[PDB]
Amino acid sequence: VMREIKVNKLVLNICVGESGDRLTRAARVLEQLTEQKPIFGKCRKISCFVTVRGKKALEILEKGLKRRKNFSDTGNFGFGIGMDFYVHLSRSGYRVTRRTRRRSKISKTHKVTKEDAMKWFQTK
Amino acid sequence: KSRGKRSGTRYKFSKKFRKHGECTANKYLEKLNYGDYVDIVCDSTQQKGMPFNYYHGKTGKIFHITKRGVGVLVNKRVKHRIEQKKVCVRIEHVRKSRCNEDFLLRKIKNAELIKEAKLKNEHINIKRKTEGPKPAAMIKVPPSKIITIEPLPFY
Amino acid sequence: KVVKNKAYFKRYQVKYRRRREGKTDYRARKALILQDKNKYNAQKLRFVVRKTNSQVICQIACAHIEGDKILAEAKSKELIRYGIPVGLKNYAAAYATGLLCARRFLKSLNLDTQFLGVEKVTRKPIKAFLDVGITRTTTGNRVFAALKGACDGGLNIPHGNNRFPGSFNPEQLRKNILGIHVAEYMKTLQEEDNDKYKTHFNDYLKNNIGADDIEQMYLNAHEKIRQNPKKLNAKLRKKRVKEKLALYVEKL
Amino acid sequence: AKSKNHTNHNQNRKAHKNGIKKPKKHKFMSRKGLDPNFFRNQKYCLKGIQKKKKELKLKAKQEKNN
RNA sequence: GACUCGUUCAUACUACAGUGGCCACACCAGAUCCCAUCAGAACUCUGAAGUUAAGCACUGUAAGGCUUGGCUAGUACUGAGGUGGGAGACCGCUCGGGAACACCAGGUGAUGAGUCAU
RNA sequence: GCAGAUGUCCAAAGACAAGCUCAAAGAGAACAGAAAUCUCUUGUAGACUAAAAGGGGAAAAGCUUGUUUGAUUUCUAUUU
RNA sequence: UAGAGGACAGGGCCUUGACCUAUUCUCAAACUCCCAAUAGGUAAAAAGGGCGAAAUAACUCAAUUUGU
Repeated sequence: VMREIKVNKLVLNICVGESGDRLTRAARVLEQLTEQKPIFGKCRKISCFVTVRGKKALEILEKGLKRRKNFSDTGNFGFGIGMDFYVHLSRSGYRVTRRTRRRSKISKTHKVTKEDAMKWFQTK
Repeated sequence: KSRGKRSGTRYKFSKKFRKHGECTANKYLEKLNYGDYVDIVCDSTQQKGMPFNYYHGKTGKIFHITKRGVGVLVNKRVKHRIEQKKVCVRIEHVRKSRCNEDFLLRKIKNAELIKEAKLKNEHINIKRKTEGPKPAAMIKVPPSKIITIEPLPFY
Repeated sequence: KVVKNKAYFKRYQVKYRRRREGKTDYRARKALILQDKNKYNAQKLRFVVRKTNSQVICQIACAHIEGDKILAEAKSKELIRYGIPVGLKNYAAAYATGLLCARRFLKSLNLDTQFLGVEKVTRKPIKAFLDVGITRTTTGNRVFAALKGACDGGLNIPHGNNRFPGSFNPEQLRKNILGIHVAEYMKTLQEEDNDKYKTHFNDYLKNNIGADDIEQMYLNAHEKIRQNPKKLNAKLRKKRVKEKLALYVEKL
Repeated sequence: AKSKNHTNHNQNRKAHKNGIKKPKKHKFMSRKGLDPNFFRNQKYCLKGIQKKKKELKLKAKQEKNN
């Protein structure tokens, strides 16, 4: 089939909570980790985070591999090291909930759920 | 003390339950010609071209047609006399009136009816029949279903 | 709490069917179909361009109360008989489909000889307005390829020049209309790695086309398209729930 | 001192004493502020009609009165 | 058997299931080019290796909702009359009009123009 | 009479277009906690829309962005 | 206003609550899914309507003959 659970998205998060200097350094570390520019948080500017996909995401997750509760009921997970990994994984066909023209919802048969997410984590 | 434009229109100018949202695209295809009748039903979703409170639910004749608006002559009662008022609205707030639809259908139906009757040279009465007293009827009912009725006691 | 409450369902108002399906905008639609009420019997033709991920389609529509009437219609799959056997989703295919719709419409109206359109690719004509169709209108979108095709076919479709590939680049427009970008992708893929090239343009090879023949197969396609345009009722429901209840008595 | 602020008493019967007069509803209405570029073209239409009629009338009158 | 543009705007929605794909819709492969971002996710472009898992279509549920009919009920309320009753609150009679919530039952769509495939 | 509001405010909070969807909840992630940021799910508006209150609004009338000055000159038919 | 059933907080498996689900007693001039009676509006043909031809126009339309 095509029911395989792939890493849809991996998001690195750095919540510094203050102004620049340290925020710019936190941007630099995310830059060297992944060659794409980061994005800053709220300006109520307090955090930097970036999104990666595909082979780079898989390699970064492999580097971060170094628990069976950090899994969400919707079938995602994350951890920390200082910085935060969060991987949202899904089956193929997730496009139908994100595309503009015929946007719709996948059935819970197609949704990943925590059991399948755990099994995928142990298999990878 | 307070007499603004939309004063008193809390309920009249509110969309009905589960009937909110802009008008259907089909409303813009409604054909309007000069001199035909029209109802003024304010559509609160469209704020421009909105008629005054009084004219909601009034029928008038078209006297002017613009690119997106209609001018309609409406009778308004002002103390001791009626007078025509030229109300200018947008097309969303106006709707073709069925006030004379039976008249138009009657005109066509009677046209063909009296055409065929005059062909067969019969003098026919064409006016509406204002039905009144019904004739006698010799009607039989099976006695197995004639129910006797008595007033009921109190409980 | 539950948000999907019975009260929530009671108070819910559904969108229009086509909005729920994500087909029509319903704001662009009425801005497109609304005509001045001074103008009586003014049709306001709409040139609908819709691109599936298999082929593009173009049609001429006139809005009517009972439902739109389609006066002309062309699909990219018709280019098989006009000599284009592959790439029915290209900028070039969209151009050709628009050309087909325009020429066929004019032929149905008996107006080809009075509206020849342009020759090759650099009384008032029929006026139609382009219908977007949800797609984002970036510079280089194929809807404007189809619009250019219909303008070259002879229809008057009002448009700016800002959305052709390049914000104006007539040469780039021409090369995309003849699919020179597809040919150039073929060249680069062949030069760098033949395996990716032959796994990407597999059906192109199976058609024995040339990266140097994409152009010509589009030009002669243009000339030869110009030259010739189940149900269950309460009884069964009751009986079936009776038997399901009787079964659930023993099994569970 | 204090007085009656307002009343509509007797107003309806005053209104009906001389009846509720209706608008006259004349056959023609002024086109002054109505649809320019349509009523101007109607002016041109009518001028053409009048000239075409009047030249026939002049021809017939001249040929019947020598 | 499908698609595009529509109409009606829940009998059309929602949840959970089951079934299905000649072309067809799609998911899907990719990022040189137009274009696009933190991110080819989206959008845009170029494809045709895979797949009905999903979207999509059809069906099911003593399903919710919606809709129709019944019943609530000539009940509530109400127009006109009364030198009617009653201390009053209120309540009849005469000539008329007539609900709602709830509950019960059936149903869960229909359709205009054009086109593809066989 | 009752509950209130007005003598303002705005080069954007005006104009147009595009993209996006809000409040809130739940689950999950180093520091990080009832609250910081990030991810998913549900989400008919329970947000926002300068201000009183009432209407209207979801591929918007809300949010973000881009370009702007139609907050321009003149004149009608008119509504309150 | 009352209880009934149930996976977070607290104390000693228990209890207190919170919260959730289905119920329950009672209400609104500035509440409304629904919704009367009465009151209100428009129409019910001749200076008009229907159906055709022929003219006119600088309007409208792709249309010197589309439409009005």
